[PDB]
Amino acid sequence: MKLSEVRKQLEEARKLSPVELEKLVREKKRELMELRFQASIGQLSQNHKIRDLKRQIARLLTVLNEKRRQ
RNA sequence: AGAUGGUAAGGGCCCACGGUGGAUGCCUCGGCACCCGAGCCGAUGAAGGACGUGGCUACCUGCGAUAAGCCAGGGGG
Ligand SMILES: [Mg+2]
Ligand SMILES: [Mg+2]
Ligand SMILES: [Mg+2]
Ligand SMILES: [Mg+2]
Ligand SMILES: [Mg+2]
Ligand SMILES: [Mg+2]
Ligand SMILES: [Mg+2]
Ligand SMILES: [Mg+2]
Ligand SMILES: [Mg+2]
Ligand SMILES: [Mg+2]
Ligand SMILES: [Mg+2]
Ligand SMILES: [Mg+2]
Ligand SMILES: [Mg+2]
Ligand SMILES: [Mg+2]
Ligand SMILES: [Mg+2]
Repeated sequence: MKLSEVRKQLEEARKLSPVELEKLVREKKRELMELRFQASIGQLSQNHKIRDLKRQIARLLTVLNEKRRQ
């Protein structure tokens, strides 16, 4: 992902509630599966998207853990 | 009547050139010694492991379902 898009992702994430972060992670893990399915049938030439979503999910869960940690 | 040479199936010695083999010399990522520095880790689960982890990934390295990585500060360019 572009550095600017990563910065923005964290800014918006840090404004979300724990509940919204959970819902969002759930949806991104759903999209990851969809990406897996495509990569499995050789229909995902943009394979960089898989790593990207995975790190997004990690960033999201990192912030979720941030919110809950205090 | 007599006398003495050319035979090389193959062999021997020498010479040339190869093959095999990996000595020798050069080399060094590694090692050895001494000296100095530094010196504990663990139930907040250690030491050490198993299994995982990559779009394609056998192994090694890293990492742990957030899985060759997540956040932030510092360095750097
Ligand atoms: Mg990043
Ligand atoms: Mg004769
Ligand atoms: Mg002869
Ligand atoms: Mg002959
Ligand atoms: Mg002889
Ligand atoms: Mg020879
Ligand atoms: Mg020889
Ligand atoms: Mg050789
Ligand atoms: Mg020498
Ligand atoms: Mg020590
Ligand atoms: Mg261990
Ligand atoms: Mg491994
Ligand atoms: Mg960082
Ligand atoms: Mg940094
Ligand atoms: Mg920096």
